[PDB]
Amino acid sequence: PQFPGASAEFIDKLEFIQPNVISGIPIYRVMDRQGQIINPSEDPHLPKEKVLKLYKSMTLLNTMDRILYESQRQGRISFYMTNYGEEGTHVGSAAALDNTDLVFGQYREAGVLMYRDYPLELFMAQCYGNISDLGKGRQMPVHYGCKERHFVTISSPLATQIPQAVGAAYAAKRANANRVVICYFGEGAASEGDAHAGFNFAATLECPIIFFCRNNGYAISTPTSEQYRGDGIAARGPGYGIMSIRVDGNDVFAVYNATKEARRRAVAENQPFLIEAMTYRIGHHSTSDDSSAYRHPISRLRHYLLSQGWWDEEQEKAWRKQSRRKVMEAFEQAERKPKPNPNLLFSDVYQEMPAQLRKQQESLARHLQTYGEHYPLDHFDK
Amino acid sequence: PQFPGASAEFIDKLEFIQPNVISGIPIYRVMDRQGQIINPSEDPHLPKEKVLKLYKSMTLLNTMDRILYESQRQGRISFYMTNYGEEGTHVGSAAALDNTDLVFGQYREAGVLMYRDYPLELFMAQCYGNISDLGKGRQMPVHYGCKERHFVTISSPLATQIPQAVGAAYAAKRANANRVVICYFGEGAASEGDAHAGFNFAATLECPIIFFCRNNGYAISTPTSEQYRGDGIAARGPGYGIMSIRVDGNDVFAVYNATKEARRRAVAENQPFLIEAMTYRIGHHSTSDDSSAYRHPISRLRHYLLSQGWWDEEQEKAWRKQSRRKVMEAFEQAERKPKPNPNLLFSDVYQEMPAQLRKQQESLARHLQTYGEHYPLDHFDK
Amino acid sequence: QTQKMNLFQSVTSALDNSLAKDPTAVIFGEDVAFGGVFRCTVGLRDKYGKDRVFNTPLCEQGIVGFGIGIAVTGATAIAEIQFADYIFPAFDQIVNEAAKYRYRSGDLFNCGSLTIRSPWGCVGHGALYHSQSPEAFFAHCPGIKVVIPRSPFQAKGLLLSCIEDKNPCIFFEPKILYRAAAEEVPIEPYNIPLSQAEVIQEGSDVTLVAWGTQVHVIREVASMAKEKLGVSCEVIDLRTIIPWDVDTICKSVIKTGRLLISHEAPLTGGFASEISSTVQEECFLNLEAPISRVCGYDTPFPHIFEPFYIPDKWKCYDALRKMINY
Amino acid sequence: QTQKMNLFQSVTSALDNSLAKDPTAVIFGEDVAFGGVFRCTVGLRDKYGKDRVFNTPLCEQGIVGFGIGIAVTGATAIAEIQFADYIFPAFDQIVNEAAKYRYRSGDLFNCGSLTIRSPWGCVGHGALYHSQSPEAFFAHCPGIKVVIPRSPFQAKGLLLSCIEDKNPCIFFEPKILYRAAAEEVPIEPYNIPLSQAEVIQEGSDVTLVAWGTQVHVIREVASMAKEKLGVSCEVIDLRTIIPWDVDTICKSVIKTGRLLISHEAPLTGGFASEISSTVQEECFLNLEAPISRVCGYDTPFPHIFEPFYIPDKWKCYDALRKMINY
Ligand SMILES: Cc1ncc(C[n+]2csc(CCOP(=O)(O)OP(=O)(O)O)c2C)c(N)n1
Ligand SMILES: Cc1ncc(C[n+]2csc(CCOP(=O)(O)OP(=O)(O)O)c2C)c(N)n1
Ligand SMILES: [K+]
Ligand SMILES: [K+]
Ligand SMILES: [K+]
Ligand SMILES: [K+]
Ligand SMILES: [Mg+2]
Ligand SMILES: [Mg+2]
Repeated sequence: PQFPGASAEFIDKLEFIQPNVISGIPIYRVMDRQGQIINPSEDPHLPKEKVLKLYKSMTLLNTMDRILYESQRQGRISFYMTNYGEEGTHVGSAAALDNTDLVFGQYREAGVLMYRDYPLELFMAQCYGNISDLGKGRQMPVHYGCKERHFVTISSPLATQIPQAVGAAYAAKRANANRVVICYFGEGAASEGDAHAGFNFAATLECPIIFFCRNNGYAISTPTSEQYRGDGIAARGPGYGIMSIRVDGNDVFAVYNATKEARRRAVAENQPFLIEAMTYRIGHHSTSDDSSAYRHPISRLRHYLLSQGWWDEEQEKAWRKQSRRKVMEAFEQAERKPKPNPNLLFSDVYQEMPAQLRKQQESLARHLQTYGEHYPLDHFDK
Repeated sequence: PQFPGASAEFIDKLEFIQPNVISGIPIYRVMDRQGQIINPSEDPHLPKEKVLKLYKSMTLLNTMDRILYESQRQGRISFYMTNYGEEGTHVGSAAALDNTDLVFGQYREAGVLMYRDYPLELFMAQCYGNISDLGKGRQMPVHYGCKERHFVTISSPLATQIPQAVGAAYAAKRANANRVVICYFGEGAASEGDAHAGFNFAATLECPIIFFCRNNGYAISTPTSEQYRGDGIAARGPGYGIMSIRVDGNDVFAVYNATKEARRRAVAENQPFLIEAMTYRIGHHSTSDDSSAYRHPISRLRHYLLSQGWWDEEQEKAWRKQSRRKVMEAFEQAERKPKPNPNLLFSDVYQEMPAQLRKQQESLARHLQTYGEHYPLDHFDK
Repeated sequence: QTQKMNLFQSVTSALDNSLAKDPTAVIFGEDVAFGGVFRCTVGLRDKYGKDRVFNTPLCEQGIVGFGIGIAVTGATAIAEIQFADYIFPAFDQIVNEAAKYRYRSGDLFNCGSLTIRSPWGCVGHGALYHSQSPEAFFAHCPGIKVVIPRSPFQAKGLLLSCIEDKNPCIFFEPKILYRAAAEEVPIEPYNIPLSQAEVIQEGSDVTLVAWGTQVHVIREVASMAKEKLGVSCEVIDLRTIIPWDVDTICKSVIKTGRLLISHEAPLTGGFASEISSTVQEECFLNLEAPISRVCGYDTPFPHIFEPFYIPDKWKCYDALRKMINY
Repeated sequence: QTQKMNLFQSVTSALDNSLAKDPTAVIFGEDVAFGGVFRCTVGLRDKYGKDRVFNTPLCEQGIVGFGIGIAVTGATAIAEIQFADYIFPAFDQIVNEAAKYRYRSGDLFNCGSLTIRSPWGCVGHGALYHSQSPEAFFAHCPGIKVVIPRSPFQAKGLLLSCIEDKNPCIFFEPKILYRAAAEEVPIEPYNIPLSQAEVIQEGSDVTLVAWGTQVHVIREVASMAKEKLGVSCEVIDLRTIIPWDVDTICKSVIKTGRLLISHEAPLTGGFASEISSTVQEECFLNLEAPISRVCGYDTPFPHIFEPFYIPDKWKCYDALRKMINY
């Protein structure tokens, strides 16, 4: 052969390669729909404590999702997106992570934060845009971020974080950080040009990164049958030279195992890893979407909790109450706080405020001195 | 399973899929480095006439490439890009095409036009930016185009034509045109976000399109080892659900066969096809590049021409002379023509000239009336 | 024959008239098949077919390249970008390709039958990525036309004009007006000249220029102005951004002697700049007061600070006061 | 200690000083490893390593997203876009991400240690895609800084300032000056304030503003001006486009009373608009003549018509004549 671009024997025969889409890449699963471990050789370590944290946070997220969605249906908050049916996805992966590892997301992985013990107060603060929000109420709800729990602030433009994450991973590599980077995205976002960029760069520059795709069958109204025709996302990884795997997104153990392995090898070989978690978006794409116009994780892990005598109905009954009380307690507290001081819309554009930008600042000031009665000054801070 | 995004049995075992890059996709070849047909069952129809056209145009292009490159090294033309080593690539595919089929290219497939009998006069006219150039000397040399030979005008931004081509193919499908569309691009361009877009859309919308990739081992200074880590481009096609094949780019028959088959099935099934032609960029990336700072088709088909007694040294000797004379004859003619009238830089921005745009037109007029002595008015038309 | 319509309904109307008249016309984008996120293409896929109204993958750069591809064929391509904030992934395809298709081919090929629609301007709380006004970015680009409507009637006429214009056109639809006040809109096709500003209220003391939702705002600032300072304002709707009605403007200003332009988009680099600098050159003698620009702040679009960000009627009015009090 | 340098050499210099000082600094882009297409990163990969200077795949949107990724880490990312004409595939990454990184995170994360270099302006015959001046496009975008140098000395100071500024900066390098006249340039690091215009020749009759290669042109139009019409022109180099030195300008104009701005970039939407409209508002009383704009035509950049396209010294001069003859 000798051709610089690829290595392969010749072939006397003209044969086009056909996509194997019928029996595509197998979906990896550890426990069945009844919390039963299929193949013991796959049962993870996982002490009762850790397994209960996975449960309590999937359910704490679910309890929170309800209170916030309703909150939206009452004009209390302007927007909201649920995680229904994708809780295993967040908690499994997160648990397989080292707390110092960097996370880059889309907007449907609030569970990652719940697991990393993000304060209910702050979850509510961001959605309300009140003073406690470190974001200073500048973005829409659900666009969380925490420099402390290493969760890169989420942005709306889909797939943009992918290439960014890879860059971040490269930086890591150079520092010999023993740290890996995880980048979440939906199957829809994978169609974006940045995904192509992200995967190639990651492989070409040899970066310690895990690509976590949430193939939940939908992208708002668009069915996967319209986003691609190959064997989903898992089947693209290899084309880029990326070790790839598919997992049962409703199996927290299968997600955990895959993630744990991907992290080990990624940080060890400085080799990109792709995990496609098959799942289903149970709730509406967002508060602004009536999913009925176009078209379980917790249950399973619960059984596994019974089969081991690690949980009972009384214990469960109490958890509903506590989590409820706790969520609702952060809820009220976030509700009655005033939004930041209006001067904050001009800061942080740059590190230092440009003189001209400051002139616009002072301008709003003079302006409010005269017409402030027509503004909601009472709702904001100062 | 039941997951909406993919169909596949589950799996008790945790196994990451590893890219098969060692024995990647086989490179299809019909004749050896000595014009000998390996597997007779692959020998194409191809009458002496057609096979000689393939030869004369690969060589006519080669003869032209030399005269223009030298022409650049003399300041006669501002820029130039050769095709050395990729002539089989242009002629094979083109011959397998129906003349009415639409072509979208990068800039290194002048052979496609040579085969479609594009006038030497016009090749020279564009590079010189003289009056006969239908482009009106608006783009750099080598950016050819012909609405008559159905060759979409080439543009510099890499990979942009890919998605455009697919759109064009969709239009076709709707018209029941029995027409297919071919879109050429280098292995480097395939890294562009638009490539990802182009391939997915093509499959997702079921379009009659052939993606022809010229994997020539380089992208200026960048070696393929830095553009990707998968099994080249051929291995990405399947991930998108695209029938894929790899071919010996220096084998005109292997290119012809692959192309002919891709066209049949593409127009028949409205199914995208990808052909990666392995080859090697013999010349510098462009006139502006000293390839020695970082790093055959004709020969082969010649032998095949001897082994069949279809060509001899006397006949060859004469062809060198004729083609030489003919090329050089178009050359001189293009040289002594004046460039278009300066008023042409304002036209065609829109279909109709905007009034304000016309005011700028008249402005240059008043301006030249007064300072035209400082301009090359004598070199331009009118 | 005429029916009362919502901005979003007049759009479906214009889009219906188009597929109905042009056998070639095709509508595509993200989530357009089932009617769209704002209900602009509702029913259309059923009335015309799966190959005339359909979903594309989630990739804006492909969406536009794809549209340019069809257009080159001579076929009408009506691409949709769900949010104007998400048109940047396709910026290269628009500026380097589309705006330069005809020119670079010496009129051998073009994508003049290409039209891109996209929800524009702010809404309740779009924050940073559902509120932008990209208009100015495309203004520095020869080859494309940029149109922004101010009501259901203007929408259908302008859109249809865009769809049939022989030049790539970007049609920005103020999403805040999609369900605002309705109005009688002709059931059948009809056009409104592109590149023609519309004076909807002549005045004699000041010329007010805006577009999109802002028009309704400068319209209010007018009511206030005279009623609170006895000043007759001439309200003008620019409509077309790139090939802009320079004349209608300069004429008005010549009669007025004062100019105040406003737009949600940020001040710096915003389109009001090109207008000011131009009118300054043209009506240099007629200008009695420095040209005024009431635009959004030089910052990204705030979620909770929107009320304080926008050039509301009060910001304009006060700006008008100081100008006049010149 | 100082050595005479080419624009491209001063760039290697600044880039060398940076990798030398900052253990974190990294340079990447298309064909940057072997020295670059214009020789700007020559030798650097050998002197510092394969993981500090390297080639990326051919994808500009990835190049910038990648750069933003490193920057977020606090590490210095110096991305290269071979041609300014090819920065649009990354426009979304620059406007929606980078320019909005700090702001949207309430200062929790930023890509302030990100710098993008890119060959700018025209050359012999770049035609449409090796000649563009994208500057104005990015000007309508809060969050990024845009710097353009006029000589080897200015290049190294400004670049180094950009590389160390705590805000994403786009550094446009006039490729036509890469091998032009040399000049003594300090061997070691040194900075030049960003957002500071430089008056390189005071005058009293007219203020001339330009940047990049144009500066040398308005500089010539000066020589001519006085020598042929007895008019003292104050030549100003803007240097920084987005956060622009509004004051240095308005001051000069106040002393002068007349303003002429010029730039290769197209007239419509070009940056001269923001300057004119601003100075008009500020120095409204001092203005004796309408502000003048000598820019490229509202068309794509021609291959063979370049000589007739550009705002050469003669176009400026004549423009100056009419202004003064006011
Ligand atoms: C660049 C860009 N284009 C369009 C949108 C609008 N949009 C928001 S969410 C969405 C689809 C969701 O897709 P998927 O990746 O499947 O994620 P999910 O919400 O289903 O988990 C779209 C098209 C966007 N945010 N960014
Ligand atoms: C969008 C864009 N970025 C950068 C360039 C500059 N550029 C021109 S040719 C080239 C590499 C050539 O790549 P390949 O696809 O392998 O084609 P070849 O010339 O080797 O056949 C690059 C990076 C460009 N034309 N367009
Ligand atoms: K994002
Ligand atoms: K192209
Ligand atoms: K059109
Ligand atoms: K910086
Ligand atoms: Mg999804
Ligand atoms: Mg190549």
